[PDB]
Amino acid sequence: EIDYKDIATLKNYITESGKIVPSRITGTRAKYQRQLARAIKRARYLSLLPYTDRH
Amino acid sequence: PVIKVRENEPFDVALRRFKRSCEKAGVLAEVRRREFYEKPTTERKRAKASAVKRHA
Amino acid sequence: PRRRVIGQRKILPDPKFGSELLAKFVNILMVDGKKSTAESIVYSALETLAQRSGKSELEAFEVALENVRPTVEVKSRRVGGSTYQVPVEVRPVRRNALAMRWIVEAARKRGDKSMALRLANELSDAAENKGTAVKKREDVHRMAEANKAFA
Amino acid sequence: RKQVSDGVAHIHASFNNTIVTITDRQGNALGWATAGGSGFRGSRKSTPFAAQVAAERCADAVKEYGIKNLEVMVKGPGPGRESTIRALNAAGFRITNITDVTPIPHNGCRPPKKRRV
RNA sequence: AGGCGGCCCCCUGGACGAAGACUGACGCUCAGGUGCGAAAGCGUGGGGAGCAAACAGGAUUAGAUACCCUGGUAGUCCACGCCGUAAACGAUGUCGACUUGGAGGUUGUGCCCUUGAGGCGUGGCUUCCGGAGCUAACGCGUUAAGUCGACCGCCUGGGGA
Repeated sequence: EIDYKDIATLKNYITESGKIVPSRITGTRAKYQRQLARAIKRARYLSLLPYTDRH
Repeated sequence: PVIKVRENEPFDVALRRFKRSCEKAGVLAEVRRREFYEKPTTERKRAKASAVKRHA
Repeated sequence: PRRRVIGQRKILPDPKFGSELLAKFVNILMVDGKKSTAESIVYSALETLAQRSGKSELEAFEVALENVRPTVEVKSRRVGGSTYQVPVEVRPVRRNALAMRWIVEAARKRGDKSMALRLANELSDAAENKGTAVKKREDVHRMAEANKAFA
Repeated sequence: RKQVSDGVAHIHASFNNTIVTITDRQGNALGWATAGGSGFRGSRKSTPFAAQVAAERCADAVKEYGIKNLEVMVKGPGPGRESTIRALNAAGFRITNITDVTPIPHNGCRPPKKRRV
């Protein structure tokens, strides 16, 4: 949410397959969910939240 | 995605879990959005038409 | 029956045997209201049937019937456009009449001298289920199972 | 052949058919069968018991390796992906858990237009 | 306003919550005039996953230059212009003043021991019900389709067009 570095709580916003869970089910402020994506897609290249389990 | 095999567990018990696992999105249902070609005006009113349907 | 529920007529018990379940068979065998000759057709067969049964006469009638009893049948759905057949377990009350009804309809299709030879043989065949009726249930046995998931 | 005891049944359950593939851990597919390659044509290809029979035809010719475990691959809606797994149940298999395998496009290709039928 | 949604920096720009100074009418409207301007397409240099006009193939049909199915050119993505039109709608010109109500949301912000997510004000926008009123009705109805002030815009049967 606030930062990409705490993937531990960021993980509750991701399904087991790496697709970011809808914040609607998770709730969270409307603005707060956006911070999740900012920490996830771009920070992907920092390896924060896994793609899925394929490899 | 790994769908692993445990000890002593029948394949029937997970049978419920098998479809529940991907029903959350639906592999082919979202495949339904790459089968053909759609105008974005469709989704926007798709959002519009679906948005109206979403008002109980 | 769409609004009104219905019952089934309580046919009289057999004058000689005193069995109500056996009553439907004679009525099933009864044609054009010929109760005068209908039960004689039923009465004669088992007397010859008993001779070629060994076990008994009245119980021999049941043994063959269990071979053709309709356990399951198909009731159509016909809703959307494809001829749906949703199976259902039939109450044996109507099941036996189907069992008895089918046996009667098969004797007429035989080359013997008379139904006394034709009916006596079929139930004797039906005792080991080798008449026209027993294969008929087997045919019904696949429509409910080939469409099992389509119930 | 070769004894593996740990295989993989990749179930592709199409709208018209339900095809399941047997493979080993590296992904090197060992076996593969289809619901539509199992009798049913046209309408009947995409039926659950059609997917169930596909599992019957897919579930065989893959234990000939002596497979004793096999992780499973869910795939999409349709008649299969439920009956195929059920038939796989008939053999007495084990499965820990089932995980979604959906590629979720994040706004990729332009969507499809409904069949104006 | 069209139109604007994965993430970060520059800049912008607009917008509203609390006091304190500043100047004093320095205001609203605008012919002409001036900028922008949804989508497609085209011109020109690239790019090029999906695809999908046109166009090829297979099906229905009596017939199907279509719907059903395989392809498919353009194009859709980065750079310069043009074209400046569309159900660009809340079918609701612009600015300033007045007016029962009802009920939510969101967004400032004081207050209240938050004595607890609460209670009590002070603004903005917006969501649903509706007094009056008014309407051909339909309904609108404190964001007025009820009551006033200025400017601009516009219509005079149908078709032809």
